[PDB]
Amino acid sequence: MQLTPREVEKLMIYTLSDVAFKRKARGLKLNYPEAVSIITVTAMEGARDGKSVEDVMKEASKVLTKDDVMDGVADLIPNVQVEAIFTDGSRLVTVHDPI
Amino acid sequence: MQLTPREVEKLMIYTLSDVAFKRKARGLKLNYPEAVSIITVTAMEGARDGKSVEDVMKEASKVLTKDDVMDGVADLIPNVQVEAIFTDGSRLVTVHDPI
Amino acid sequence: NTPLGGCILADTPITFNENKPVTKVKVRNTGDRPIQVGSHFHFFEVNRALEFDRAAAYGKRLNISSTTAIRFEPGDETEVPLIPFGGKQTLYGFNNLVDGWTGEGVVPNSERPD
Amino acid sequence: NTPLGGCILADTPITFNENKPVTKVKVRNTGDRPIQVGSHFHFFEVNRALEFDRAAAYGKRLNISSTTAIRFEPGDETEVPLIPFGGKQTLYGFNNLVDGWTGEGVVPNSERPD
Amino acid sequence: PQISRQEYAGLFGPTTGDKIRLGDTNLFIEIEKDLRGYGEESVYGGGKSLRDGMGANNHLTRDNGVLDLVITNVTIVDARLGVIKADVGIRDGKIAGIGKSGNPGVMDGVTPGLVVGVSTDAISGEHLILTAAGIDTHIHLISPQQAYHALSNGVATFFGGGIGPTDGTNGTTVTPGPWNIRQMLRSVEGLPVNVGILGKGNSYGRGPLLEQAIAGVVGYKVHEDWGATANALRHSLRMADEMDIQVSVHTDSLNECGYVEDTIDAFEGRTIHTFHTEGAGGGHAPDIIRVASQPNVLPSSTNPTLPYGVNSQAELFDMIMVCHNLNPNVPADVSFAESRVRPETIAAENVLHDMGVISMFSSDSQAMGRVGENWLRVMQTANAMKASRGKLPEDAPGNDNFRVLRYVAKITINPAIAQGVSHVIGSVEVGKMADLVLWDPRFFGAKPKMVIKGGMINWAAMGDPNASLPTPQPVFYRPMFGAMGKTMQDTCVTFVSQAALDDGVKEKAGLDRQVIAVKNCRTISKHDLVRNDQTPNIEVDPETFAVKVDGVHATCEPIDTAAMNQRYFFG
Amino acid sequence: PQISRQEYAGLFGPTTGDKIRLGDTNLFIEIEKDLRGYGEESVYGGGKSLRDGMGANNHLTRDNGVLDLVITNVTIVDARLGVIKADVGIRDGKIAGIGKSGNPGVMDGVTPGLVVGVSTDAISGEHLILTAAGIDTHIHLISPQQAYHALSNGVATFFGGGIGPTDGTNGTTVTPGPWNIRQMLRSVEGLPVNVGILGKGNSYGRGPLLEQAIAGVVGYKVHEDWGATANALRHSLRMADEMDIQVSVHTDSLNECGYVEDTIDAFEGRTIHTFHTEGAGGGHAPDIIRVASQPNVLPSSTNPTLPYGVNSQAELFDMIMVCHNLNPNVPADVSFAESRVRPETIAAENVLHDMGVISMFSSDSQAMGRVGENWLRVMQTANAMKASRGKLPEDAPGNDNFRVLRYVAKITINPAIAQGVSHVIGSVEVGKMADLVLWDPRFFGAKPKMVIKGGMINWAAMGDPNASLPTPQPVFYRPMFGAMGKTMQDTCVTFVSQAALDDGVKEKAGLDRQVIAVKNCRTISKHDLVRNDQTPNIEVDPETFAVKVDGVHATCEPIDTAAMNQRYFFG
Ligand code: NI
Ligand code: NI
Ligand code: NI
Repeated sequence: MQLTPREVEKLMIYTLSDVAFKRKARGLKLNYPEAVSIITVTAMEGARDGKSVEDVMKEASKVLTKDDVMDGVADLIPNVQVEAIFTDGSRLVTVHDPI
Repeated sequence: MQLTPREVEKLMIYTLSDVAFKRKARGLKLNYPEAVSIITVTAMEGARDGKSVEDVMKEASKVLTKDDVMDGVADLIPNVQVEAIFTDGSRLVTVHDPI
Repeated sequence: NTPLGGCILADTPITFNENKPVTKVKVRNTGDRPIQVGSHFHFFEVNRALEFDRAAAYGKRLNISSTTAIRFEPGDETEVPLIPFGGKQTLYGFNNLVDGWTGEGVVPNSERPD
Repeated sequence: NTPLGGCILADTPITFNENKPVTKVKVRNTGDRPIQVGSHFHFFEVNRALEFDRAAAYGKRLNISSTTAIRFEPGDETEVPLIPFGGKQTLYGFNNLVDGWTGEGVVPNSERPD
Repeated sequence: PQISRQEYAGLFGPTTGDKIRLGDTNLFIEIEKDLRGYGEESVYGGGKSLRDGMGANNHLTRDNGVLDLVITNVTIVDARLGVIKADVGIRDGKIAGIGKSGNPGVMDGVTPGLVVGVSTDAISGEHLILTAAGIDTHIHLISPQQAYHALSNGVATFFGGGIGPTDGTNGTTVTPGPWNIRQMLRSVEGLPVNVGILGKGNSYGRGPLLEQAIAGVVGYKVHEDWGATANALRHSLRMADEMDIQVSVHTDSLNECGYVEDTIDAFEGRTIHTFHTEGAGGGHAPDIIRVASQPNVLPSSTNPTLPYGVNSQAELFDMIMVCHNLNPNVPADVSFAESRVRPETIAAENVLHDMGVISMFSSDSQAMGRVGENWLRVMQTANAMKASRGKLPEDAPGNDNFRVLRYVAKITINPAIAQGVSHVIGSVEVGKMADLVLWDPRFFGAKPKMVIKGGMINWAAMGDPNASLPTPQPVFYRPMFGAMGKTMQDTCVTFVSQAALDDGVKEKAGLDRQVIAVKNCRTISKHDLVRNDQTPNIEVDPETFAVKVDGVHATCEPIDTAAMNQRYFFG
Repeated sequence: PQISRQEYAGLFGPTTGDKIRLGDTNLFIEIEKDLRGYGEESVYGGGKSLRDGMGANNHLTRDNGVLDLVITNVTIVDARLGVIKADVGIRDGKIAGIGKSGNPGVMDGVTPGLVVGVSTDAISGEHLILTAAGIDTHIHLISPQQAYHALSNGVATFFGGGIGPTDGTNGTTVTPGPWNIRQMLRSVEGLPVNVGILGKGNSYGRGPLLEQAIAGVVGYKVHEDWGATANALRHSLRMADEMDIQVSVHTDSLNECGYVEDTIDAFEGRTIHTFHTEGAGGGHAPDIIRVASQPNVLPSSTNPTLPYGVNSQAELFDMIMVCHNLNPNVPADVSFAESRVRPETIAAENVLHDMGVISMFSSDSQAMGRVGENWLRVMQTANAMKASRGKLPEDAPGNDNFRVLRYVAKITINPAIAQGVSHVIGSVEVGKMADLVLWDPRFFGAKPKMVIKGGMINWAAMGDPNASLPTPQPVFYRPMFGAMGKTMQDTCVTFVSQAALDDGVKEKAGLDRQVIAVKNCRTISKHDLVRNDQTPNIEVDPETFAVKVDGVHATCEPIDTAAMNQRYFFG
């Protein structure tokens, strides 16, 4: 596999995304790390599916609303940054206020 | 649990296998780390199920074909090594060209 | 076109060290166990079990590609081409039978009794 | 044949640095004493007595062979071809008039006082 | 005897005339020469040439020539005279020789400065590629983990500045003042890479710069955030003359003090390193690339722009707001970025790399740049420029050596020349330090097998340590014996000025690392830079930001799918 | 602009394509390459390129590159890749670079290693020839004045042994025992040449040889007068293996212990230096040339036999009686010489030098050899072999470079390789010591203008010191500033073993001279010797002493008039 440190650390973020959508299935208001976890995975999966930077930014904003998270989580997240591997290479994904 | 370092590092390889099987479900051509992840997990699961070294080697070769992976992934994988805990102990699992 | 990490090889065979004498010798394994001798091993300082013209292998290795070795099974007799060592031709070790110097000798195959 | 220690030169003339701009300027010695300027002397930082278009010699030496110098007698007016300096084109010393590099200006012969 | 090249390639690797494909790219590299007499090839293994009295010898290590380590026949990719097949020798952490290995007493044509003995430990050089390690001239010392990601892609040398994640460091590569310099020279003791600290080059006096030179800085840094004034550069250059060091510039993008032509007048034709010559990272907008036309300049480039992609325009409009803390609501902050996001210069940057104008390649790590994608993004651009501009007139009729040799020079020998460390590191030459990288041609430019530093493996690909082999999964990169104990400090170099070395920085600052002084920074020019000596005329339109090189519009269409990325990486 | 080569040659000297006649010989040497961009030629003089802000520069000497001395445009004659026109740089008594000199700030294409500044003092390189100084491996230390005569012909390095005019020293190059070695290493303090002391190699024990190695000997000497037995040789080599030094042999001419084939068996294929491979000086009579066919051997030759003259036969019978105190009345003493005066091997020796078999050239000074006619007798043989054997298949169709480059290698690079001092001296290469010689092509190989040693002129042609110029008569050679005061010791090297250097002979023996340890004497062979790598088959008739090389009789008719002798010398 020859997993570089950038690839190894991108697994602990996916481990949290399965716990975030499992808690979403039971009907729970997501916290700060859980909300950012399911927001960042859509950018990595979007880049894997071959979606453009414009599409993944707008798609990452339409994942969760204010009723889907706890009271005050939207106030402390005015921006969400993450790097994903696109067809052309590694590109930044800035989501200005997804809730 | 008293997880020895050999057991701790065998969890990051399982985290990738769930992403490989999830991307396979959507219909995506697996890359080098994803292909090796789902190849190695069948040896660890095979050793857990109590399957012999002969069975898991041949079963690991019949998981994916050339159409199930990206163009060129078969050329850079002439061999896949991994150690799994069998009923008799830890044994090597060499899969010479699974695609 | 060629696959990832492939080599678009030119249609030409490789030529090994030419202009060096060759000596064909019949080697038979008398012992009940198999023996395998590598490319650069000195055949004069090999096991005593192998029956062959020992005197003709003075400072002479196998005439095969480097690295690779040819296996001899118990009893099996095989013909093997031999090539002399390069440079100064000064060998050391193996079984303390000669440990240095060269035989050579223009016109007579003399010196070094054994 | 050639004498002892002689040089059998080939029938071909030498070509001195091409693809470099040339600037012809009329230089007249106003002073009553002779002046001789060498190949690599910066023509803009020369004696004030010599009357010529001073502004045109921005980081430019004589367009003659290296080492050689051409002599000017009192009063005598001579046309001289000029060539720009090589490398980084940054000159220092002479008369503290510029002590720097002559910028290859973006199309105009501008910048710095005179 | 005679044998086919198919069975020879399967054991001893390629030779003269054989072409090697570099991963999934359209580039093929042909061997220009084989420095070995066929028949006596030296390889290690069970019953092979390297044994007692065959490849080894009874003579002592003191007999100058007995190697500490040998790479058994590898394809070298050097910018000086690369693409050759030869046995490389290591001794005292330096490259002893390049040619043929073995015992000269029993093998013909063995190179004198290359003999295997009792002191040598062989490396499987066959079926692999050897090269000099990469250098990064734009490194913001924001995090020490940054080095592990850099070293995980073949970059064993860093050059820049910083304290840690301070906004000051997040935007500028500076370690300002002797106190900060000493603390950073001492923190670098626990790093597995060579380092070259850059001081703040923003002063009217000669003194504040002298304090940093004697403290141990390889050069100075002039940023737009700290004021890229004509006086800040004049004084940084004046001091760089008398100290023999290199100044790096990030010119005023606001055009406040003057325009680009006024800063070139302030340089006074003195050698200088220009970061992000394109303009995304910084510099006098719009015509920054105009600076790459002069000879004194040493143009480098950040790697988020290279290769020019279809989606590159969107990401950099949000990325520019964090690096230099620009607000998205203030009109002067966002209208200032509208010019800096110009897409015409990014496409020009990519072709200027092919033409041989942009002489080197940097990153600007964690501040509009990626440290672990350097060698990759160099080879990604090489694939795009071959597929669009085609083979060059200088390039050979059947191989892409000229382009690869020109592109590897941008990360190996040219940044080393720029920062005055050519004699130490840069190319796979005799007498230089053993800072080498090994990769399979299948994984070339992205994932190396090993990383040799000073003759010892610092970082490498490793499987389960409890397993019966080093190849079993999970194979993730970990620090090796060359990055453990006192050997990490021995094999790594803390670069400084001669002033600092003469003063005794190693003793005063107490540095157990190797301390080599930088030199030949000032006299060098663009002609001294390998494979990138062009100084072409330039014409830039200021309204639409169009770039014309020698009366020809320099641009190229963007690409959607680049070479080696989702096929090898995971995240 | 354009100008003819006649006026260019009269000022700046020759260039690519120009052929230079070497004195009154039939040899012409053509320039293979010119490492300079035409237009910016650097020369010193009244109103020339080398002035303030033109060739010089305001930067400091510590900016590694500012030369201490520069040779303005000279024709180099090196054996590696000689016959080139280029500016040679000198810094710290070593060669800093070979190419183009001047200021890179105002001149295009200036080599980075070569820059003229405030620290450089120019030399008129034009219309002159540069070369590496000569080495003499057979030097009987009979008189210290010997060095002045040697240095007066371009030989700035000595190798041998002796106390003074003792019969022991008169016949053998030995400084036996630690006491004699220390006294000679200390007497050499007042000598203006490099020295390599050789100990006595005649012992059955290890100990007596170890005592000399640690005292400070560069090698051993095995003479027929001290007993050239198989044990004396086999035990001297055994010590030369563990010490990394070179053994010189003068084999038993009496065939007492055995024949030449029995001494080659005693060598055990271990590298060895053979003096007078022809046989006049000594060695197993008659077939002593037979030893040159093996690869381990390093064949050298005495110079009274070369060139083969008509009257050479007569002088040898009287000369052989004094060197090895042989009586003219005793039948065993005179009948022994009758075989050693064989004229067939002297003519073979001359052709073997042309073929490239006899790899080097020595003298055997004041004991069947002349020290002040070495470079001369090399060029004298070159003229005879061209006039008889004609141009070689390897030699070019229009120049005699190959023969001159092959012949200069015998006195410059090959003796340095043999005695393990290649890295120090031997060729005009970068990083090597500045032991160079300058001569006019008119007086090439006989009378040089200057002799640079360690970057300073040691000996040179000088007129009346009271006169208004250095050229007025009487012009006789005198010691210069490089041979005065403490600078003589600084610029000269006392070569020793590593074992001696490690023990601290410089401190124990108190040597103000430079002390460098010899190395790479054992692993080297015939192929490592430059332009003389041939190992042909040999067949020698023992009755009439006829020599056949590869089934072809090797001989040549003698010459009555040789090149450069009466026309230049007086006595
Ligand atoms: Ni920056
Ligand atoms: Ni003698
Ligand atoms: Ni002698």
